[PDB]
Amino acid sequence: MESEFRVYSSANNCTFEYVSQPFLMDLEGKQGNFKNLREFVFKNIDGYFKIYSKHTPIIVREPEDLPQGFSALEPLVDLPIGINITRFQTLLA
Amino acid sequence: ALTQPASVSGSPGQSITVSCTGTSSDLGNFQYVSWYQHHPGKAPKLLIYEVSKRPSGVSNRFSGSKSGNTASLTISGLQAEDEADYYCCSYTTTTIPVAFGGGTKLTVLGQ
Amino acid sequence: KVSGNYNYLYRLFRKSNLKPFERDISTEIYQAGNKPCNGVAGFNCYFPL
Amino acid sequence: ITLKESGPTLVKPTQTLTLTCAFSGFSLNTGGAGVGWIRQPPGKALEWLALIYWDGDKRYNPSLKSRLAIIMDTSKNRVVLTMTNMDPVDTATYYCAHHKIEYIFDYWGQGTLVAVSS
Ligand SMILES: *[C@@H]1O[C@H](CO)[C@@H](O)[C@H](O)[C@H]1NC(C)=O
Repeated sequence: MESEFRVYSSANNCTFEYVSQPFLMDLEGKQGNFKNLREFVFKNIDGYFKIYSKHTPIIVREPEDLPQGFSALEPLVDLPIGINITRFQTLLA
Repeated sequence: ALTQPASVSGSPGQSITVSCTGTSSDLGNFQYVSWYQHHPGKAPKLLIYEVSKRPSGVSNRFSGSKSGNTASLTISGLQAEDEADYYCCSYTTTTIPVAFGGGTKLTVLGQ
Repeated sequence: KVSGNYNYLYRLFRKSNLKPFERDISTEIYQAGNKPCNGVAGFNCYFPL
Repeated sequence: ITLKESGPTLVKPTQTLTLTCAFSGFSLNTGGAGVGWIRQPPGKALEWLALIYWDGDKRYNPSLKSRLAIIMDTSKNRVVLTMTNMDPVDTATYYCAHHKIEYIFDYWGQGTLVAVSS
């Protein structure tokens, strides 16, 4: 559930809001038989940040053994902030 | 600084012209100089802003022009109540940032 | 402003040049090369805005 | 547009003047406009006293910094000028006006006159 929602405490004013359909995963999960492959390319050029994303649904194999399959990445986010960015990091479980 | 004649007089109807001048070193490039009129016992009102631009509510007989270092105004078609206290106000960069005339008192010869 | 408008600030120097469209919002005391200087202003140290 | 000026008639030589002026109707969403105070005595020409912008900045005439204070309401009702340690040469009439930078004093109030009781 929403365990430790107080990872951000102070806020001043929020400007841009957007709600979209959730990312495609499997229902619930377990330890072992990992299936989803998330892959992102993070790039910065001319003061513009960009996130390219791709999501492979099903993997059924041995542990490790990263595949030789080929796939492209759609342009997900083009982000014109214009600042020096250093500390982008998600949190795992 | 900024200076103007203390008083002026002439025939009623026409033939009047009032001028101001000042030192070019104190005067900051001579922009935004305005011409006002003061009445005894009444509130002063704006007549001319920035030399030769006409605001709303004034008549076409008032005119103003500036040559070299000297600015001036003319009025044609004088009346019996056209006596005034015409002031020139301007910007002076070295001293106090605004300067307000030298005093005028127009009089008529109709009586 | 009639006696001077001091509400607009500009920057005189940095550590180096800057890439296009970038924003240098960070403000700090700037030293000159090799002199140990921090905290306050003084010789070869003044606020860059 | 109306401008209302209020002040005392006669003041003591050791008293402080508290002039008030109220303005009704302006485009406050602007930059560079404000409220100015000017005075003149009879027998001598005009001279400017003070002007306030809408950002709280106060501009007085030089060498008169200490004996001039301004109460700005931040409610678009009235502006108060409090001047301490008055001089009998300052017995004069006072005009509150609107102040842009092209129009040096756009609209002029009626003003109030004050004299010393000494
Ligand atoms: C700013 O950019 C520099 C590279 O020039 C980088 O080392 C640093 O992590 C960035 N972020 C901050 C907060 O300095």
